[PDB]
Amino acid sequence: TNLVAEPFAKLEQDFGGSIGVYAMDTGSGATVSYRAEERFPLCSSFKGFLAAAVLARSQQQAGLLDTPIRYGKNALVPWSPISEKYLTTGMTVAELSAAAVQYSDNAAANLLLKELGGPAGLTAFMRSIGDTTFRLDRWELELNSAIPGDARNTSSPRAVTESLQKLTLGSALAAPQRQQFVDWLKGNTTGNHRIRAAVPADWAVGDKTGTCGVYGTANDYAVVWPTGRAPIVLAVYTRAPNKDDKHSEAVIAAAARLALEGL
Ligand SMILES: *C(=O)N1C[C@H](NOS(=O)(=O)O)CC[C@H]1C(N)=O
Repeated sequence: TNLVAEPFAKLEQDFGGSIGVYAMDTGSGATVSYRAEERFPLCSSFKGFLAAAVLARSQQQAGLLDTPIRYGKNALVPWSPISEKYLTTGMTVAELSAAAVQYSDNAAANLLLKELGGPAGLTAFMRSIGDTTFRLDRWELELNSAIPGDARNTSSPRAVTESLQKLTLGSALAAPQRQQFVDWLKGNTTGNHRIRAAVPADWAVGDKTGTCGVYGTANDYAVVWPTGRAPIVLAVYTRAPNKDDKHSEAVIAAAARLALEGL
């Protein structure tokens, strides 16, 4: 049997769907794993990796992050609260990246995808850092459909955590770019009820959320710095069988608590 898994199984049964969890202590190598290699929809959570892919490009393209993008109304899509405010002035690539990560701005994400050569360009970046699981093939809003058994626009909790560790703590980005990615994640505004609700208040957190909403689908991944300790990387993804099944931020927080307790 798996006694470590039993509280996760009870949580997902009460939720009425499936929860996927992977957590690793980067100091000790201790892990907590529940459905860690199953696929779950990415939803908005792809935007963290998008920002990292833009930072990687910015190492070789002088002034890329400083470049003003002067987009029109045709670039705007629902839930673009930051992009709606700069139609006459524009935003720099850095500002679009911050908006995509910290407000989950959809127009900003589509403008940055265009920079990379679309969803195929982001998937190619993820392959370049050793992630064979990540798949993205749609723009906002089509990537959010989250239909059960559709492997498009999915990854696994384990592959998300492994890629997050490479980009935030490892050598996949040069140090100035690694630091910018960490700072964007630390400044996220959309995750206060998810992994952040599970961590002691004094611990530093960087995270990116995803909320397809349909089929009980939502997620969060984070780098967590416990006071005086090596960082923890973790991912919590959910899905459910019925289209009208509601996501739960409380279930994500609860799964994150069990992960931290299990390390
Ligand atoms: C991301 O999944 N989305 C963007 C936005 N919410 O941001 S969140 O992911 O940080 O919660 C609206 C929901 C969703 C979308 N349909 O694009």
